[PDB]
Amino acid sequence: PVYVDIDADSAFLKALQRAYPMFEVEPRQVTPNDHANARAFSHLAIKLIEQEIDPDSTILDIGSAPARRMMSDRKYHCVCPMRSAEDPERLANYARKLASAAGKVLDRNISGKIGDLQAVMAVPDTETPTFCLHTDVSCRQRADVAIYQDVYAVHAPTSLYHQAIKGVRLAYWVGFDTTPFMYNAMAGAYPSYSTNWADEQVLKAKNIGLCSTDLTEGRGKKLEPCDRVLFSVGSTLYPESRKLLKSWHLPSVFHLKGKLSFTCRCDTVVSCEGYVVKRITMSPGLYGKTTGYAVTHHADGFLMCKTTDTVDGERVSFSVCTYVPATICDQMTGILATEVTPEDAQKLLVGLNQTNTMKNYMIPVVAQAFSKWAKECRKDMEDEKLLGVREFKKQKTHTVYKRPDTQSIQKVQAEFDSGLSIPLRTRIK
Amino acid sequence: PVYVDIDADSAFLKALQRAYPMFEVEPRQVTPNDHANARAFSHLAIKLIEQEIDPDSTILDIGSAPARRMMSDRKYHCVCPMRSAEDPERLANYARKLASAAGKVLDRNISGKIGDLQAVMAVPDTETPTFCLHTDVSCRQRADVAIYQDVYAVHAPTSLYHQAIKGVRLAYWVGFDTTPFMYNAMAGAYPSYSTNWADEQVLKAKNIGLCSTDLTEGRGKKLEPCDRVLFSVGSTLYPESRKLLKSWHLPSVFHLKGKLSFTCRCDTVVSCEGYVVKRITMSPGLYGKTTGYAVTHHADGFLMCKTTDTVDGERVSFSVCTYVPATICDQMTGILATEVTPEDAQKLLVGLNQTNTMKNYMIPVVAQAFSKWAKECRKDMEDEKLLGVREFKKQKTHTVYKRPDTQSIQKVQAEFDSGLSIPLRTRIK
Amino acid sequence: PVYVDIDADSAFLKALQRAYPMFEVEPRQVTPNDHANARAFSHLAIKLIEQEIDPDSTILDIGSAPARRMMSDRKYHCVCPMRSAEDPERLANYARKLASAAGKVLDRNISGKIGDLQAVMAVPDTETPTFCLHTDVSCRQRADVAIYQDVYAVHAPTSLYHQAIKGVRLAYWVGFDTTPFMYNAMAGAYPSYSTNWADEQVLKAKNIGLCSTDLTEGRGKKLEPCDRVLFSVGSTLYPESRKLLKSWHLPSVFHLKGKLSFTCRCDTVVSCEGYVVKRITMSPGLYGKTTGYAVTHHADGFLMCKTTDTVDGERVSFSVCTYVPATICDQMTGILATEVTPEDAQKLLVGLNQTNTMKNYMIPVVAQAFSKWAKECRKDMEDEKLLGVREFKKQKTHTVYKRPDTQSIQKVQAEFDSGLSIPLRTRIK
Ligand SMILES: Cn1cnc2nc(N)[nH]c(=O)c21
Ligand SMILES: Cn1cnc2nc(N)[nH]c(=O)c21
Ligand SMILES: Cn1cnc2nc(N)[nH]c(=O)c21
Ligand SMILES: [Zn+2]
Ligand SMILES: [Zn+2]
Ligand SMILES: [Zn+2]
Repeated sequence: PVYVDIDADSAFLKALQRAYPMFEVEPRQVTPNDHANARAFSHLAIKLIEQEIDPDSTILDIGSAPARRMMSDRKYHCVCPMRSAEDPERLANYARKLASAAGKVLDRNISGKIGDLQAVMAVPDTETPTFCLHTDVSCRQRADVAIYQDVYAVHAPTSLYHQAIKGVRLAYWVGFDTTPFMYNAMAGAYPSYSTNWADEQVLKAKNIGLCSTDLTEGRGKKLEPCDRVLFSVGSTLYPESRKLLKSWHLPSVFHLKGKLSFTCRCDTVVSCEGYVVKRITMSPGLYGKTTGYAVTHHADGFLMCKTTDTVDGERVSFSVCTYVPATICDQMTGILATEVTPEDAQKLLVGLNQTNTMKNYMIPVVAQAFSKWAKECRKDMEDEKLLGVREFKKQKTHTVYKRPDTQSIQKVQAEFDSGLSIPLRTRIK
Repeated sequence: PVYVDIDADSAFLKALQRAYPMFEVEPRQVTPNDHANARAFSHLAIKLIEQEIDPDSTILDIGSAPARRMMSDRKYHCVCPMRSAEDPERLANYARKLASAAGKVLDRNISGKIGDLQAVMAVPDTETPTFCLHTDVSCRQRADVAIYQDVYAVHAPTSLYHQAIKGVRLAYWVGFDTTPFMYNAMAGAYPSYSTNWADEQVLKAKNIGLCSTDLTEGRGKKLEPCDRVLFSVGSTLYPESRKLLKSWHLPSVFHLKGKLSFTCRCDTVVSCEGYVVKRITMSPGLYGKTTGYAVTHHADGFLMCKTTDTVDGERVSFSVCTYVPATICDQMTGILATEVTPEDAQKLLVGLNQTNTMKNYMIPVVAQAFSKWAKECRKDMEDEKLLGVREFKKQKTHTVYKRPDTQSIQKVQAEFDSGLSIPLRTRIK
Repeated sequence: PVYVDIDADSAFLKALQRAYPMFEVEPRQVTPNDHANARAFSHLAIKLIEQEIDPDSTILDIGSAPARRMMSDRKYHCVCPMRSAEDPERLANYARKLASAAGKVLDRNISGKIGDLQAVMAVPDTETPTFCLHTDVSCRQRADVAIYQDVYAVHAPTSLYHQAIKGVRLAYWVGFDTTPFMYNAMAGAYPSYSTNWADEQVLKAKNIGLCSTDLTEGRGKKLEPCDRVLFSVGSTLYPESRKLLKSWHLPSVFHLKGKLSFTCRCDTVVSCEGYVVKRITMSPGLYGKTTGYAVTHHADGFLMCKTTDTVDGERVSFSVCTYVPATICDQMTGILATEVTPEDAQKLLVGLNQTNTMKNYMIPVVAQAFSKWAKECRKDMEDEKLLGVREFKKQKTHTVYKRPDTQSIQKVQAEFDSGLSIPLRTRIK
């Protein structure tokens, strides 16, 4: 029996049910209609992690949202480095929320939280059990299992290492699937969590879901993905790094070799329409040979196609990715058996949609990806070379369609070897 | 449970429900049928702001309409600079309304309001809690959260700065969406709040929704948008400034650096068919790096196309924008998959309309924008360049269609560094 | 609850309901079937004005029809200059009506009216509260709010100024919409109040609704509108002046600068099928900058097309205007999307009519206006110039169609700086 914050008529409830077999999920929607999907996925991941941990084990909360942790009765040590502009806001409401609970209930250890916050305010560098002002690298509190949450800005090996040296044997990471960044897409969408993202070099493109072009009258030759990308989660902007996103795409077995050596395993437990819940087990010593392979089981179709656009009025081509639902791929099997036009594929996609199962601003590019993939497949079956010999004249590859129940294999690296302001601190009190 | 002033058969009630999930909105219409949409949106925004503020916190009302504030029991400090010709009219009824309530009820602090008004009349420069005669820049009363309302004539950074120096940590801004002015449109419409607007250089055009041409017999070369634009809200005229409209389109994080330094965040909370409710948090100090990006989540389609018209009998071309409803875009997905004529697109739009969901005087231009966008998309997919290289021969870009659930991203600036007349004063008493 | 003098099967009852949302209007017809529309509109305007004024405020009645004012219990000061041939007739019945009420009821201040009339008869230049014999310019009685009624022969700025100097702060003006004269139409119709009008230069035309040609056997080169125009309201004739009709089309804000300076705002409150109820607020001093713009919100379609006729047997071309109903424009949206012949447009208009919604003698010209507008729109969409540049070869403009919910903007001027005969006087007694 699990309760979600989505109306029962939404397809994402079915998606969550599929992605969380161990839980019976039923709708409960009151307030939200935009960020309900991400909130529900995060809540279900938190519940699954809680059910699969020792109730008497101290757990870090690197993905610190202390306002959220008000009902969790487990030993939570939130870590709020105070790095962004928003962190104080959260802090503020958290304090207010504590005050709101300071005289209502006595079951969630309100006095402990308030005292810990007061101690932190008196001295920022306190190591109180349920709060701190240090980065996960610089944190000092010792726990057993550490859980991350929407952390796409920290090198995964380094944070995991500095958590292991603090006795962290298990870690979880709820976030966005990192497949689009291992495939090096310029732009992409997660059109069920209301998120788009684009490389800063395509922000002035016309058709992608995160751009703003100019109505011009018309008139460096190397466009490649750069480290800086932008994530529009609904109306919120997040500047993220490609290299620190292609860092939580950890191989199945990887070694952290330094002063303390460890062998660790990452296994993606939950996967839903773009979100993933990775689990990394950390243990000292070397426990085998690292294959250096990261495996992504595509529970639903993953398309990545090279679309042509116009950036700053200049015609260019770049790659955009999306996560098609599994049912769409299943029902498009037969059509994709034939060479299908982008227009006809778009019409069939609209018909299959119907409410909708896939957002319509993606259909125009999903259809083009399907058509390019079908044409490439036919051109493949229309020419056959000699078996056993790699006969090189490298040719075009303008689509990557990972249908449901397929797997992606990437060779990755497997061997790795105090800001709070005085006025703000005064105000928070 | 929320009550609106619109008949239950109007689509705008559904639009409001979509734009205000946190409230259960039900129709209640007696008097209005023209300005019901804007009034309902403003009332819902006011209710949402009230529910999300400290009940014991003094709040400014820069968008001063003191006649309205007769039921708000919160600490309201209306600011009436007395700058426009209509300001006295409001004042008059305000006073009358106070007199109307001077001997009816004793729950809304009528005596306080009357005494404050008398003190203001005795001396204009009084700093009474619930009234003043100073501009927001020149106001002296100190509060916690400041609310704006239909303020499209004051530089947002300067007003926010002068409110922060007065201890304003939070501010709200209910108004018209500023996307059409970030895209630099010559003319545009908000065809659900009965508003049109045009640049003074196109006021003598033929087909736009705010113009008046002449039946002539026929017979500088640079037309670009200028600062002065005109808003026809129903039958009321408002001369606004482009630069002071492209000033409340604030980035997500912006710094106000002066004698007191602040870092602030603007996040659009509510968005309905053209109206927006922005929220800016003001705080001293610098709390990160400003990315200099403003993000607009297009909950409903936004079209901006270059139409050809005749101004003063001379053929010209200029850009006009509109906000198509989401359902129209959804149902036009498939058709836009194909090259569709403006005539056939217009016929399909009329059929989709049916009462109506979109006003028909816009359909003739919505269809042309749709057709131009479809043709540009096809011409894009009909030519493909080399990936990875910016091969510049800048070409035509004659449409900007931001479908529902897409995002616009504009690089904006993120680092910023006594009139009352004696006869009127005598009469008001 | 409001009661009108029109049968419930008439479309004008629906038009009135639309134009008067604040009132619940129900039919009550006994006597009239021709002038019911104008009488109902005037009565509703009078009721709305009464409900929105101080009950204890003296009000002028420049549009003096004292016979009508027998039930109005408010302080009415009718002004009858005695300028036309009809004024005595009215006077006569007025006196008779007073006598008819002289011994029936004692609630409407009949004795006061009779005494005032007797005092006026004894001395014409009396300033009695409820009667006078002076023009609004020459009137001496002092009031607060002045109401006009069907006054299309007096310069609006001068009358308003001479009323302000007499302490007139508010004024109303119920009359015919002045849009056809700001667009400078030669002839026009109000085919819901049974009114036509023509310029004296087209009174001998064939097809317009106010003309009389001659069955001739056949055989100055500048036809432009002149000041003198003729209004046929049903069977009654009214010689009006263009310049004094293009004088109550007041801008939104205008300044009356003389011995006493004032800033004033005119806002059209009610608008129905051609009639309007303008409201002008007059106040001393200067309260802003006058933009010099008059805004007309076209709640229903306004057509003005150049038709070719024969005047005195000579072929000429001149412009005629009309007010199409909103529903006709709505249902013609799709057809106007296509190039439509005047004949086929006429057939569709007849089918849409059906009783009728628009009088059929106008359909022949409404259809031609629609067809010319559609052809001009297509020729516009069939040629596109360079954006941003006014490329002048002034070309044809043979139609002006202001669809419902559009706005007309005209640059107007915003800065302005004893006949009774002895025999008649003896007879009236
Ligand atoms: C904290 N957070 C929640 N959703 C997020 N999405 C991205 N791309 N980066 C973030 O830091 C983030
Ligand atoms: C005060 N107000 C209400 N709607 C408004 N619309 C514009 N454009 N400018 C304004 O000042 C305004
Ligand atoms: C007094 N009156 C009633 N309907 C009227 N119509 C016109 N054109 N001129 C008038 O003076 C008039
Ligand atoms: Zn710690
Ligand atoms: Zn103040
Ligand atoms: Zn008088």
